[PDB]
Order: sequence, then structure tokens, then C-alpha cells
Amino acid sequence: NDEDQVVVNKAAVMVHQLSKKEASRHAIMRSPQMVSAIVRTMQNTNDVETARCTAGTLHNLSHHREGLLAIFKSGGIPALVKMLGSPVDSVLFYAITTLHNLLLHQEGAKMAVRLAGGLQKMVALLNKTNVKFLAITTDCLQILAYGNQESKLIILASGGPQALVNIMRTYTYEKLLWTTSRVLKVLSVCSSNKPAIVEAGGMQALGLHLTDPSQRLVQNCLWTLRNLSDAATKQEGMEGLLGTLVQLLGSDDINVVTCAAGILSNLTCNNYKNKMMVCQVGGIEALVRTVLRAGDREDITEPAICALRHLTSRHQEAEMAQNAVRLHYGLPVVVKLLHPPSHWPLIKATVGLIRNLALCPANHAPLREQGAIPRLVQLLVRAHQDTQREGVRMEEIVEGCTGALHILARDVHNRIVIRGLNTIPLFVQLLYSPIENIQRVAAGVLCELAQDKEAAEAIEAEGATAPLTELLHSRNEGVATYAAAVLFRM
Repeated sequence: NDEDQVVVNKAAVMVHQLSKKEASRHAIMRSPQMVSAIVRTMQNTNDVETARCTAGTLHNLSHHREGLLAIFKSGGIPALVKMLGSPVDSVLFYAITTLHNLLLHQEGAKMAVRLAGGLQKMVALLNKTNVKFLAITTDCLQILAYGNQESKLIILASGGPQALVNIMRTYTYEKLLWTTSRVLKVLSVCSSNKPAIVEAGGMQALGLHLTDPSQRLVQNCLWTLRNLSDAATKQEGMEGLLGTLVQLLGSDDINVVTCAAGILSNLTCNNYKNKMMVCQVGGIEALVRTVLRAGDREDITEPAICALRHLTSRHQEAEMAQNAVRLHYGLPVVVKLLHPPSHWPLIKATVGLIRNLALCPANHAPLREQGAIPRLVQLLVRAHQDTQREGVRMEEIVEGCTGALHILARDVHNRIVIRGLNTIPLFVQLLYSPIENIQRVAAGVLCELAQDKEAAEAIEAEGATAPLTELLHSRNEGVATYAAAVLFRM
């Protein structure tokens, strides 16, 4: 039969019972007339049992493909969103569930919800306390934000990051934690959201769940953590997270290992506090084992080497880390990574690690015995030639290899090897480099070599007096100091 009228609700309790039975439910969504009256009643009524009964109806309809369209074209979406402002409590449930079904299957619902101001309403509801309601709400936000930078910035403005992090800090309900982590993951790739997540303590919060039995939750937290750690700030209370990350390096899951290495790489970069802690929980040993176990998987070795590079310089236990790499059988494999099939990013990271390891006198001989010097020379020679003829710039390979050789040249037996490879003409040539940092390490390695009279003569014979004289007036104070140092020993 036809519609309700005015001042009567019994019709609301009417349409319900039928929406349950399929038979009438088909008739009801097959009727593009009263479905609009269902909507009209819901948004407008100030009665509780009528409002909840009305929302519950549309819910039952959202289960069927035509029931969606029925609600869709009837303009039910802006109504349901308005029902997300409804007070206690079951009306919020039917509303968010219906929207969810629409967002899942019904096409056009996404943009429609966005236009209705659904994003703002949903973010506001993240302070509720029902985990099932929060799981549905967070999933909607995920559906709306994925591959849609517009929605991501809205969620940010509405205070999404802080609310989502609080959920991760509060609840233990797996499905909610998982769903919330997927939203944070989507937001993590956003350049605007990422710092907000980090500022909300997102990294510590995600770190809480890295030992959860749910692998999909663990992996989501890892993926998000890598994006967030990607140039994050100086955070406190990272002790537990760092300890777990080192722990996760031994995981049998390669994707867990890849993420753990990457995050540790990012968190240790220019952060001596994080360097200390990672070292103090066995980071070197774990990272070395990881490199050995990884073989030629550069997805793993590259962030692992990078992490090792960070840990082996500029912090209180740097020297200890430099020894630790050797003590844990690391030197042979590190040198091996300078050879094919290693690609430039790994090679660059490896060279930088050798440079730090060479700071430790006890590493001079083993590095020499492994054949680091000729390989470093071959890299430098070929890299330089290529700079004379985007990814990794060869100017970085040139500077890196020359830098590593600069440190290795502190050892007497190394200087004989380096010199024996006819490198002096190359080094002198590098004094003409447009790049100051290259001039600096070129002058530096010459300064080390020129401590031996025979080398000092070969250096002078190479016509190095003139370039060094010009570099005396370099605005780079370091370049000038080395230039004067070589001149003196000549």
C-alpha cells in the first residue's frame, strides 16, 4: 500500500518488518517513491524509535544491488551523513553501515559522500568507544581516502591523524587496529599527513603492534612505519620500537625483514641517540647477519648497509660498531657488494660503509686483504671517466671512493697498494673538480700519500703544485687546509 501521512509513525514500524522478509523488500526498493519518504521521515523526525526504525530500514535495503541505487538516486546519502550527527546511539550504527555498503558496492557513492561532508562527519566519530562502530567508520575513511589526495587533506584538516593514532594506542580489537592501520598507511604517503602522523606519536603507536599475532596488522604497521620514518623528526620514547625492529630483522618473512631494515635505516640517519640504542640492542650483529642472509637481494642489503653506515659514524659507540662489523664476520661480504650484480644505490651505500669501517685501524688490514682497494679504484676510475663523458650521480661515486681511499690511506701498506695502482695522476686531476667535496677528499688522499717521500715526488712530478696553490684560496676552509698540507710535504 501507499505512503504514510502526517503525525503518524506506526508506518515507520510498518516498513521495517517487511524489509526483513525478502518478498516485500524487493517490492519496497522496486518502489522509487516511498523510499524517498523513508528518507524524508528519517532526517526530519525528532522521535527516537522512529528515527532508529527508519535508518534500520534503509540498511536492510542496502544489502541488495537495486536497494543501493534506490537509496542512491533518492538522495539518501546526504541524509545518512546528517544522521552521523545523530545522538545515542543505534542510529549512528545503521547510518554508518548503510554508507559503508554504498561505498563498497554502489558506484558514485564515494564522491557523493565526500560532497555531503561525510569525511568531516566520519573523522569526528573517531572519538567514539564502540570498536565495531570504529571498525566500520575507519574502513569508510580508508575507502574514501585511497587514491584521492583531496580526501586525504580533508581528513588531515579534520584532525584525522591524531584520532587514528589514539585508536592505535587504545584498543586491542584486531579488526579495528588493522582497519585503522590501513587508513594511516594511505595517509602516510601524503606529504602533508605524514608529519602530522609523526607529530601525533604515530610511530610509537604503530610500534606497539609489531609483535601482534596478526601478520596483516604487523605488515600494515611496518609499511606505514617505513613511509613515516622516511624523513621523520627527532622523537622520544623510540626505545621499544627500535628494539623490536632489530628483533624483526631475524624474521623468516622477507617482507618483514625488508621493512625493518628500511625503517632502521631511516631512523638512524643523522640521529646519534637512535644510533646508540640500535647498537646497544645488537643492531650491528643483526644487520650484518641480515646482509649475509639476504644474498643478492638488494631490497634487503641496501637499507641494511645504509643502516650499518649510519651506525658506524658520529656517535659515542661508533668505534665499537666499526669493530663489531669485523668481529661478526662482516668485512668479506661488505667488500663483495662492491662487485656485480650490485647496482649503483647499493654500491654507493657500501662504499660509504667502507669509508666508516676504515676509521678503525684494525679494519685496515682485513679490508686490504679482501681486495677493497683495487675495486674501489676501479669504481672511481670508471665513475670519473663517466663524469667527463637521474638515479645515482657518478660524482657521488667519485667522491665516495676517493673518500674511502682517503681513510684507508692512513695505513702504510694501503698507501703502497693505492700508489701501485697508479692513482696519483687521477687524484691530481680531481683537484680540478667543480665540486668542493671532491676537491677536499682528493687533496686529503694526496696529503696522506705525500707523507711518503717517494710518493710526494711522484705527486709533484704529476704537476700538482699549481692546482693545490689555487685551492689555497678556496672558500671551503677544509679544501684549503689539505691543499696546504700537501704543498708542505712536497
